Amino acid sequence: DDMKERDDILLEKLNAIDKKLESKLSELDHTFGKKGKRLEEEIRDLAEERNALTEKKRQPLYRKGYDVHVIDVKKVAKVTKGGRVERYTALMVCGNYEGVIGYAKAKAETGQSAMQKAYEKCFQNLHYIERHEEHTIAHAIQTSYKKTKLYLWPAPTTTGMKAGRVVKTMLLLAGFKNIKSKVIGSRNSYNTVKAVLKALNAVETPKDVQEKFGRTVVEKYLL
Amino acid sequence: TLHGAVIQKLLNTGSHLGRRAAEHHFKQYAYGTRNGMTIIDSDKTLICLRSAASFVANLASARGNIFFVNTNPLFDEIVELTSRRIQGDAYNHNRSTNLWKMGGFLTNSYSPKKFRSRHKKLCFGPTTMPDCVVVFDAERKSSVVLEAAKLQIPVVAIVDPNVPLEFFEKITYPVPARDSVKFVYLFCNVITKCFVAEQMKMGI
Amino acid sequence: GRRILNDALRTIVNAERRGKASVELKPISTVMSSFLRIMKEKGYIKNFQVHDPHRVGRITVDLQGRVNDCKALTYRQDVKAKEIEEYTERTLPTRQWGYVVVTTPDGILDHEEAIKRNVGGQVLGFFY
Amino acid sequence: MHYMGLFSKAGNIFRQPRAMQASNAMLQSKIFVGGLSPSTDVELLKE
Amino acid sequence: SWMKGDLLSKTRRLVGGLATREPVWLKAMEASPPPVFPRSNGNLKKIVLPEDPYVRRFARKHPEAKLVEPNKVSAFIPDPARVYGCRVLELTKNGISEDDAMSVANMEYLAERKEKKKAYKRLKELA
Amino acid sequence: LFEKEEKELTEVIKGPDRAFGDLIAKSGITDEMLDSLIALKDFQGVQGLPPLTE
Amino acid sequence: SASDADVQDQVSVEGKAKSRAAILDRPSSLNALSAPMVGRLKRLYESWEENPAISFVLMKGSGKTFCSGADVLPLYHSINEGNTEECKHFFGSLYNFVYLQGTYLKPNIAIMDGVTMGCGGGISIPGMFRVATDKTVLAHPEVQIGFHPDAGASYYLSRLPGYLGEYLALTGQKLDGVEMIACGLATHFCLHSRLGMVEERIGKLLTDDPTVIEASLAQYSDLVYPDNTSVLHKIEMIDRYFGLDTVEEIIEAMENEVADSGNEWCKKTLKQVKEASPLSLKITLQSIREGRFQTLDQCLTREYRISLCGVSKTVSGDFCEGIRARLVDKDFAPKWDPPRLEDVSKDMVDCYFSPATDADDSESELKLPTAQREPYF
Amino acid sequence: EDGTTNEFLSRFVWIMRGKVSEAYPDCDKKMIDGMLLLIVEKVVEEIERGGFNKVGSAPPSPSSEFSDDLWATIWEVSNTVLKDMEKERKKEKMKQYVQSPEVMEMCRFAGEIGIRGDLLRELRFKWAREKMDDAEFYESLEQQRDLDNSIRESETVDGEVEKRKGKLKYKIYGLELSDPKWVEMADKIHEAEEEADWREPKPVTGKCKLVMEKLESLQEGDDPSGLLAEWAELLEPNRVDWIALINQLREGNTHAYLKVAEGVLDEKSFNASISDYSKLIHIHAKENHIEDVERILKKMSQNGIF
Ligand SMILES: [Mg+2]
Repeated sequence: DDMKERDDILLEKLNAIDKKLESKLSELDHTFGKKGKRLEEEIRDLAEERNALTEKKRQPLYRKGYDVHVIDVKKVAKVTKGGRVERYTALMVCGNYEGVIGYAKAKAETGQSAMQKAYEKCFQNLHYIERHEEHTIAHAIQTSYKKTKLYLWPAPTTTGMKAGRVVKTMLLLAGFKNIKSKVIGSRNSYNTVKAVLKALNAVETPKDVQEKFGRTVVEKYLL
Repeated sequence: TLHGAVIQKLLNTGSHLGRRAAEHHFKQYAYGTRNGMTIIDSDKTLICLRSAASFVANLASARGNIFFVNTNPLFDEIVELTSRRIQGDAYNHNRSTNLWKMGGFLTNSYSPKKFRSRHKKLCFGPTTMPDCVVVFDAERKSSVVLEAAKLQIPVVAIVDPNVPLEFFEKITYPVPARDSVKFVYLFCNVITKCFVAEQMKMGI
Repeated sequence: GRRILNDALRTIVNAERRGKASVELKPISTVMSSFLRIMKEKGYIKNFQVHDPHRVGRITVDLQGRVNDCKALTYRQDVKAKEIEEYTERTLPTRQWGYVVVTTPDGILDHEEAIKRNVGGQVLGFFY
Repeated sequence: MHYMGLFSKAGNIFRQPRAMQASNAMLQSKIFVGGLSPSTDVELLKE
Repeated sequence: SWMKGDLLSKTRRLVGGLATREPVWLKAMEASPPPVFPRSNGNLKKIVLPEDPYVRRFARKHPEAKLVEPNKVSAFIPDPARVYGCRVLELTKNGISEDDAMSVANMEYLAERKEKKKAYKRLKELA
Repeated sequence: LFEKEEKELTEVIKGPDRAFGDLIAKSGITDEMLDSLIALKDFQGVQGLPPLTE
Repeated sequence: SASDADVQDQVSVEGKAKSRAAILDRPSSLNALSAPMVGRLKRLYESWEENPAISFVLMKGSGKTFCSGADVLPLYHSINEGNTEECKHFFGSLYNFVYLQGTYLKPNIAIMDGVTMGCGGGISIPGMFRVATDKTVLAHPEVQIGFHPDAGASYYLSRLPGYLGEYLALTGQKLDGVEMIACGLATHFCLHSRLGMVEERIGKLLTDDPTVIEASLAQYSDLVYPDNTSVLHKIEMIDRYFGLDTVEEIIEAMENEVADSGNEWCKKTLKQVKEASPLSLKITLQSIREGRFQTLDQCLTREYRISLCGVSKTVSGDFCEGIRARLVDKDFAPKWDPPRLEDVSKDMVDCYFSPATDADDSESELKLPTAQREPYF
Repeated sequence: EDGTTNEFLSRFVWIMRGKVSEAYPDCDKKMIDGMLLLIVEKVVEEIERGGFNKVGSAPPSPSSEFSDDLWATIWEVSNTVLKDMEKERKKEKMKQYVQSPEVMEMCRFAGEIGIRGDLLRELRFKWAREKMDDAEFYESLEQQRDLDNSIRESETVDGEVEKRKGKLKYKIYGLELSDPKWVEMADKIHEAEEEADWREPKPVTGKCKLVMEKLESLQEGDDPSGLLAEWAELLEPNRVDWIALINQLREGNTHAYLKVAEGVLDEKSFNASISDYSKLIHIHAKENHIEDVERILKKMSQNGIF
């Protein structure tokens, strides 16, 4: 339970520094001269200390049990008068096999640092996806993002997953088990990621139909 | 009925007189059009007021943090007294009068600051993330609604008849009225009385 | 009938997307009234009223924000009683939610009732 | 709806506020030219 | 993100699936949900009064007349035109010809103006 | 002043009060009670904001 | 099936996000219940209680009438054709439905946008939330027809403050929404014109907390106070004139007062009392002054005993007489089997409250699944 | 405490009258009332001598003024009152402990699993019962602590020194308006609503519908006094109800329309102002009844208005 008190002591130090800074800033208006200059220097030192304390609260955290995979690493270039300025972008996905899925994109100078930055930011945009009996989607869904048109179809329980690299990785991390899919049009990887997240969230569950229409939605084999 | 008296107090405050050419999303609050104005429904004003006041009061039991943003010079003192009463000793006049001008003061609340001069005075961000933002911005001078929508924070704000759809859809608790001085005072009075009545129930 | 039927259905969907409360349809037809009765039974519109049905008809429909798309076929489409389910699995975009409305000797039915009655006919359209 | 339609049968409650009436009086073909209004703004309005 | 729904429903769906920790404001929002109002067909009806045609000429009649707003009063004390229209609505209310009702309201307004003038004269008399 | 008041009140009458619907003027309900009726909660021992004239 | 299509139209069901509302749809007889209507409502409410996907339930009436009571003309014809099993099955079904409403496990909300008489209040007023409109009228004219305020009306009338329950049951005095919310029968009040706001705000709640439902109803409701002409201002007259033991003391004290100081209220109470059947008054007075100290199931049990006695014509034909003279002949002058009230003794009114289950016939006792429900009202 | 003492007495006076009427059937109601007064004096003497616990412990020796079987009946009657009181309180505690939120989330998990119906009801009742049991153990400890603190304090400070009911208390939405300033506000609101012509007519429900159906079937020359008194007894008309009847009768029958106003010309509940006189003289100037014009001017000048 030491994380909570570790944050609490930083909070108390920050509150004390804020009160001291307020007390000195109150007197700067009426203080003139060398006394004002030494108050300016003390205020600057306090500001340096408070910046150093507020930097420490930025501790990124990952979650245990989650899997993170790399979808794309590209080398992009910018032209200046001295030559070509080359940077790297990495796109990464994460998921916990139980319905939570996320993605992030980042840009750095090296191929390792781009993956590190996207790995840090991968846990900040997480969606929840509803599955039908923990293995397949509720119904077939078609949607498009720009020029990337994506079709998904559900399957019986002993079929397997029929998908390309990007769609298969995303659905495997989300926690689907029996889905057939097809990508028609442009096959840009970043637009494929976005189109998959659009399709997986456009699916209407039987509970959603139940709430929308006020009727009872029954499985047909329970009839 | 007492309800007809409460409604005319709302009408006495002058909060039913909007501006011309209301948008599509405001005709569910509008009533009619007369003398070059859109007449706002006082029934829906009262219902929205009760919902907003109940939410602000119900934060007190959960011990939430409420952030006030005011951009109009006409309501300086009322918002100052409301923020002093609700926020308590953890109140900063410099922050409450100057931090809303900084762009990205919530999405980037941990960026460093530097002392330069007399300036417009130096103020850091909040140490704690707020749980609710109460807005008194009608000219839309600050990005507080956009940042709160980006960071998933509830927003209580008073909506004009000419509010854009983009700004309207991110407002959680709209209160359809014209923000006159009497209605701003009445709004802040209901908020303060509800919060202190909730605070007294825990012995504080 | 197909032109005015698709005309009224597209009017309904276009006004659903604007978040309105009522629509008015003119010209009208008995086929259109029966189609709207099927929609009311399945719960996609709340109420509908027919005014002056033998001289100059007009229909007022009250909406609630539940219908996604309504189509009426602009061509002739035959269907037998044993082709209804296989046709439904290829006509609806989601293949689960939505009803195909056909016309039969027994009347204007949807696709689930006509399987029970074992009667086919001409496909009029579908809503989902 | 009930109460607002009641209170329309009362005194003059549809009276324009001061700001709206003042903007109406602010507003009340074409305009002055740029080289004329700039001369006016160069001579006056420096106070 | 790419989830659908408003703030309360999106947050509820997120916290049900153990994606995010529970925010503090979730319970207050569940105890006090935001308001809802029915569909409106996008049409605003221009509010009108039956006294409107009689109010009209009342600015030509008794030409310009009283003004009780610059003279900031209250939004309940009628304004000349309003009382004249009320009188002719309840006047004509009883059959009485329209022009004759206008004449008998005009005469009583002018008698009131004479009464006000002699009140001001006695004000100057006791001043 | 007795001769002044009655004669100052004849620039009034033909309906001296008017305001057919001014519930605050005709009754005597206070602003604390009105704020109590709004929000549906009792306000006794509750100090809120200073008066607007202050 | 293909045989139930009339009853499907008689009891319409409206579905919402997490709520179900039963709407009474009988415009010919002004929403008067029948045995099919009560049985269908029992099945619907049992299934909605059994379902976990429904959070609260509602009851509405369509038109200018909420519910005018029950069908007595069909019972009259069934008695005239000889048998009594239809009446017995109707009474047990209605009282079972009232018991289910009183021990219902979810929030139930009853909207009252019109008149309410007889069992129309008994099906709703034990509910968790009662909403009354400005057009709401609640009355109990069973003594004019010769019947007793059955269907649990001996419970909530007996638990009113003062002797107001005795006053209302004996005199058949109507009430308003403000008077209902003053007495505590109605929980919330709202106008007629503002009904679409509240009826959809409740329609799109996704909660099950009674505090949340109550605060939403209060926030969308209306604020009222009773006028100077309200019935509750005369509660000291109610106490003074209705607090004695027997009905003869009441009527003679009221006659003496109306003779001496000529109070018009005692005259109007005399006119209200004199129309009713003299046998029923003692039954109703004993019913209220007993059911003040009994629970809902026991009140239903001895109400069923009184009902099954009074439809068997054990001692009188006041029931059929009043029904025929107020519905069939419509002469407004019925002639009771006791034409006065003093000849009615303790014997025949004990024969109404009698334990007929001691006559070795279980079918003359109302059955109730008290162990399975484990009642708490 | 006052409620349970009054309810004990209120149930007791109901049951012991019926027991005395059979134990001594020759005794009339006055002797029954005397015996009841004596018995209700000695039972409150019993509960001041030893509380309610002594009433449920063991039967004591009766006094000489009553026999032993009368005290036996008093004992049985007091015990059947005690069981009823305890049962009612147990059921009202189970009523809220069913919907306490811990049991609610337990049943929510059970319903998400698939337990439904009688098993769900049974488990919900068991969990509410366990909540009740834990609450009663906590209150037993709290009462033992309170009594020990009181007796410890008493020993330390000794060692240191040397029928009829009726009332309305208005309460709406959990807000009390029991002060008389609220009834004054209600009066001063309702009078202004009456004054500004903003009151609404009462609904015409029940018998009153056929009365106006008769008023639209009235004949020429018929005296409407009996039906008018019948309607004034039924619906107690104010000015707004009166003018609503007038306006519906305007469409109902024109000769009956002219009868009613004439009949009413003097009633204070109508609030006859100058407008009614002017309308009634102009309609008969239209209808050419100069003698009726004289009659309405006579009843106008009778009230001092010229
Ligand atoms: Mg290509």
